[PDB]
Amino acid sequence: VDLDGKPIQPLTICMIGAGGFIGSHLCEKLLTETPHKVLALDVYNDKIKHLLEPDTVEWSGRIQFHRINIKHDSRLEGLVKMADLIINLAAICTPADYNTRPLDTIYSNFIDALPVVKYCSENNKRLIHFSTCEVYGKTIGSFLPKDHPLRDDPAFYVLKEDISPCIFGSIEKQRWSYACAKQLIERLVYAEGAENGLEFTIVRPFNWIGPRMDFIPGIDGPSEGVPRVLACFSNNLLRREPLKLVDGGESQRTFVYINDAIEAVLLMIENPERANGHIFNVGNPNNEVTVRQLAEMMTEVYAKVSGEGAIESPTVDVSSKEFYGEGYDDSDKRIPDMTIINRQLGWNPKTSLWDLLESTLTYQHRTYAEAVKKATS
Amino acid sequence: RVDLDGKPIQPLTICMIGAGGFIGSHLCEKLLTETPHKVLALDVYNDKIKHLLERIQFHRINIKHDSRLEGLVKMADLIINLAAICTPADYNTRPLDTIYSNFIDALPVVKYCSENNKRLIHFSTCEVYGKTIGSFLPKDHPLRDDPAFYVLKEDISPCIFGSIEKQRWSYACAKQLIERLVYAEGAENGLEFTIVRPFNWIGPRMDFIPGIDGPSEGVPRVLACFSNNLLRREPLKLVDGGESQRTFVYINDAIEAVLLMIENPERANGHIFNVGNPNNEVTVRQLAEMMTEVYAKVSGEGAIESPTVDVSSKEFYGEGYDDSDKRIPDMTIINRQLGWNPKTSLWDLLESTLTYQHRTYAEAVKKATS
Ligand SMILES: NC(=O)c1ccc[n+]([C@@H]2O[C@H](COP(=O)([O-])OP(=O)(O)OC[C@H]3O[C@@H](n4cnc5c(N)ncnc54)[C@H](O)[C@@H]3O)[C@@H](O)[C@H]2O)c1
Ligand SMILES: NC(=O)c1ccc[n+]([C@@H]2O[C@H](COP(=O)([O-])OP(=O)(O)OC[C@H]3O[C@@H](n4cnc5c(N)ncnc54)[C@H](O)[C@@H]3O)[C@@H](O)[C@H]2O)c1
Ligand SMILES: O=c1ccn([C@@H]2O[C@H](COP(=O)(O)OP(=O)(O)O)[C@@H](O)[C@H]2O)c(=O)[nH]1
Ligand SMILES: O=c1ccn([C@@H]2O[C@H](COP(=O)(O)OP(=O)(O)O)[C@@H](O)[C@H]2O)c(=O)[nH]1
Repeated sequence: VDLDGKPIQPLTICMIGAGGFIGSHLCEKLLTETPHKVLALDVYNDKIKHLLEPDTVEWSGRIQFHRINIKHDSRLEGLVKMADLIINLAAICTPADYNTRPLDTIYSNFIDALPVVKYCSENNKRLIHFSTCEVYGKTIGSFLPKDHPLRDDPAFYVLKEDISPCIFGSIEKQRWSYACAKQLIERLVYAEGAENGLEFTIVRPFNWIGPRMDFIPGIDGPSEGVPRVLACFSNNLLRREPLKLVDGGESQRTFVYINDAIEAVLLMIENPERANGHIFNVGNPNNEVTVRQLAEMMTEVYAKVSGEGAIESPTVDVSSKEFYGEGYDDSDKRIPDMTIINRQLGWNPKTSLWDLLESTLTYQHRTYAEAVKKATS
Repeated sequence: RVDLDGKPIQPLTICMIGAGGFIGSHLCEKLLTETPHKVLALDVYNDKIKHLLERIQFHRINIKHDSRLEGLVKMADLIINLAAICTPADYNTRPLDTIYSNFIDALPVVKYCSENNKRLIHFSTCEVYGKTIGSFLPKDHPLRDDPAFYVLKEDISPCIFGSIEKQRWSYACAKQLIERLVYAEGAENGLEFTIVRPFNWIGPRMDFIPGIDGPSEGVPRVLACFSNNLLRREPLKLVDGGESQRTFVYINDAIEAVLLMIENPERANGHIFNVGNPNNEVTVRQLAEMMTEVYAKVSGEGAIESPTVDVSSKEFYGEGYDDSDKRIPDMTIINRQLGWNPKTSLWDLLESTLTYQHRTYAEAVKKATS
């Protein structure tokens, strides 16, 4: 039974990018805590392999992998026509290659999604599209003088979905490739909801953290690769290397536990009358830190989880020219406004930053530690 | 005879897309009368260039779906893409068509220019900057007087748009993405390009007068809207009291800019350029007053009892309207690469433009009046 009070309709769900970080955890909750059927579309199924026929016949009947690449595949429209609800996670979303592969980024996050939107509207399906907190980009407050008191007024940093602005860098700041593409797909989805009647929901994750996020380089991902900060610092800790802090890690972020976030998504799935229409910030405003702090906190927790104590200097600064490359820029302080998601679905993140890091770093140590010891010799 | 870098001007075949538009039409007049270049005029409609079909070649083509485009591109040395829905009126009313127009439909053009090693001049907009960071500081806060917060420099000022529900930014966001893509294509592969950001170009064949040149219920850009208001002696509708600001440049001044870009690829390839006239700033109220004054001069007849009136943007534009508040173009970059500056005054350009408007539309609107 749902939030409205009505009983829960069971449904076939087409999940695109379902073998990803978010996808994989989403399948865990749908399978274990709901009646719904999942159609898992992705190019790779590595992260959901524990849930499939090869590994177990415990769920089969309610999940079905389909190796598909949505750039060119006729089978997609049928697969959509198969389900009642489409969830589109499929997207290049590591900042590393917003400024290095800008074309592939734009094509991934805007162009390749268009068909998905076409089919949902044509065949009268419901769509949940995953955008990003990067759509807000920078805070208004960031342009006031250093230590100007207006910075303290939440007016200038809290990111409300119905009224805060989308602020990006100039064009030459190619990192915004990603954000601009996400912005346009949102305007299009919203437009399609307006010009025709598309039932939709848009999700703006603020830095979701957990097991299975991205990859450790030189183990289950390219040696030359560069993931998102969780994975980057995870790698740094496992190899007993200091944590590289980009331009002194003074930007701020708010991390939410992956499990907390998935609860949110589920509520959206099961309450379409309160989610259709809306755009939703999913983040945990209470777990704010600078990147320096994330680093310190992670080394502390790691030392707890690992046994071993910390390094002489456990971090070090590095320029974004050195780290990210040429056209890097950065959001400075993401603080998600909760009013809309809180009013519509009653959601709140239960989990602490420290708690979530303990959890996540234990998974990381359990998984990667022997492997990284064997790849040092 | 000669470019800025001193070299001679080799003649060129120019593929002009959206060539029968406002800007296109004036661009053709200039290329024809003042340069050796050959023009291929692609548009669906040729009304505004029909006077020039007595070195130019119309091709009734719709770039959404048309195979002959790639050959037409492969024909020329330089492509200029003006083709774009660009009246604010239907950013919030036809958002899908806007996005498809300003982003999706342009992609092929970009494909062909990069594949076949042609040079591209893409027309974006000052709307890409959107709102001024100054606009978010408190009413009458002094930091608003610091140019730091309103001058729009192309290499560093930010793109600030409204939230998603403010559907007017459909247009701006699409233009933003096409710019990032063009620039990306210039980076990931070697595309020779230039991007143009017009700040409110004003002149003769801009848009249409409703009930004469176009639909009666239609809604163009402010020049045409007020032109109609004056011609019919109605008051000028001021949207939420017309307190937003703009900077108008004379169409003739602007075309000179474009020409320099055409003939100096050495200085224009790579760059993005503000083309506007920072000296001709006014609020919309002021544009209205100034236009009624000039009109009275040009027409003979004097003004009316109340020559303007306020109207809400709910009433005027519809549901998801929002607005840029203060466009002031920077110009360091254009001024230092092409040496361009707008000669022409606002008053002067309005005198000129309103005389053209009166000459053209006044007997036609007297006929249709009765
Ligand atoms: N994790 C976060 O903190 C975070 C933050 C902001 C936004 N997001 C957004 O959430 C969504 C999911 O991100 P994630 O964390 O699961 O990343 P992820 O990369 O783990 O998930 C994306 C999955 O989509 C798949 N995919 C990409 N292109 C594809 C194609 N053509 N065909 C089939 N599959 C394809 C990938 O193979 C991958 O498994 C993205 O849209 C992202 O923009 C995530
Ligand atoms: N007029 C201004 O002051 C101003 C301000 C900012 C930006 N711009 C930009 O400059 C460019 C031109 O502006 P304009 O005032 O000439 O607009 P316009 O509408 O007068 O000209 C655009 C032309 O492109 C044509 N076109 C549209 N779709 C087409 C298609 N599928 N195939 C062929 N032709 C098509 C139109 O029919 C029209 O003739 C646009 O890209 C606009 O965004 C202009
Ligand atoms: O090894 C790293 C990885 C990331 N960052 C920074 O930490 C923040 C989080 O970046 P991430 O790549 O996780 O994505 P973002 O939040 O920028 O979308 C950003 O300010 C990055 O510049 C860092 O200093 N070192
Ligand atoms: O009849 C009109 C037409 C336009 N405007 C306003 O004048 C400005 C210019 O709008 P336009 O459509 O010319 O182009 P924009 O600068 O909005 O791209 C905007 O503030 C409009 O809201 C107005 O008050 N009355």
